[PDB]
Amino acid sequence: GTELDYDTFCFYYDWYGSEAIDGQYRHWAHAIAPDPGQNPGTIPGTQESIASNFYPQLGRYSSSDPNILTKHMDMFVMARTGVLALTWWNEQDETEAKRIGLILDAADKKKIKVCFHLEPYPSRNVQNLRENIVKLITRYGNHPAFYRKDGKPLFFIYDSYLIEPSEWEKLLSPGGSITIRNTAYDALMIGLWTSSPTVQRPFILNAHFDGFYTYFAATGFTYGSTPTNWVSMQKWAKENGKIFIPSVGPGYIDTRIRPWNGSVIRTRTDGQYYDAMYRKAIEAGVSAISITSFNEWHQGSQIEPAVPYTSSEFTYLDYENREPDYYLTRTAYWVGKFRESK
Ligand SMILES: OC[C@H]1C[C@H](O)[C@@H](O)[C@@H](O[C@H]2O[C@H](CO)[C@@H](O)[C@H](O)[C@H]2O)[C@@H]1O
Repeated sequence: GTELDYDTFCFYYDWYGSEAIDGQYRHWAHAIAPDPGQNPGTIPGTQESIASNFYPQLGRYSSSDPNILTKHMDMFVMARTGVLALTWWNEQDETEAKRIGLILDAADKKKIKVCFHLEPYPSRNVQNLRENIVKLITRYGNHPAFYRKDGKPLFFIYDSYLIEPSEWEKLLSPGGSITIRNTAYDALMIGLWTSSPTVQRPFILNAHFDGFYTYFAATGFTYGSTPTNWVSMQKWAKENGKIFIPSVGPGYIDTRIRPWNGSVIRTRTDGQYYDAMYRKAIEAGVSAISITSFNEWHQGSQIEPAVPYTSSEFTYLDYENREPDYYLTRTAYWVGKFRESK
């Protein structure tokens, strides 16, 4: 009842900086998004004003601070989440390479695995995706923390709908012009199911994805993130040899950085929102679950410990009446219930 679950994937963000490591509070400082001649301004990432509606127990930390990473891996162990699904932006800079290596090293000390969450980086296309999959497997595939499921790496592909199925086929069909199938670089490729089945069923089949996930922590944001659709999505997945990895989260709020986005707020209700979403994933009969998120602090979906904080600039939300580690321990509860169902 305490072991890590390697079919549980927690979305992790490595984009935070601190003065101690980076010399700058990266991402804690963040531009405010205009509402789709506005000068919306910027959150400055001071102690008092950070780019989240909540406040981290660990403060304005650096994702490159090995001592922070240690603490994060201990949190993953508490939550029983065996796979860290690492955001990857193809930054092509030494700081990215350093951070990835540190995260792998810290993860391995606690038997945590790492897979990549391939983000919509500039000019992303199936050719540079192939080149990047090769790069990541070549660089990190022999690291002991690199995740494999039945011998294959696994990648989540955010906003996979931005690429046509005719392009995906070239990479993901066994006959595709630039296929990874049957190569040293074959992998489980998990696309993002967004909209209705009439659109998503043929997309997923014609793209040759191995599976699909839903990402959004806010129920009802998309068809795919509406949990009453999960039973039918799982039925279709099983019928079509696809792996469904629904995404569950504890809440959503991003109004510090998107003040116009209040309709997407989902209240945590002392854990009852998380409970409801996790229960629906397990009841759907799925073989794997993803958690949005460990630490997307901008979106207020994090399970990472948060503390009460009132500053001169903002009164932050917090977990009270729950303790700061409540979402870690509640995750461990649900991992157990999920394992009971496997
Ligand atoms: O990891 C996938 C996706 C998850 C959320 O929709 C965002 O984290 C998004 O990043 C965008 O929004 C961030 C703020 O919420 C912003 O900091 C990033 O620069 C954006 O790219 C992720 O792509």
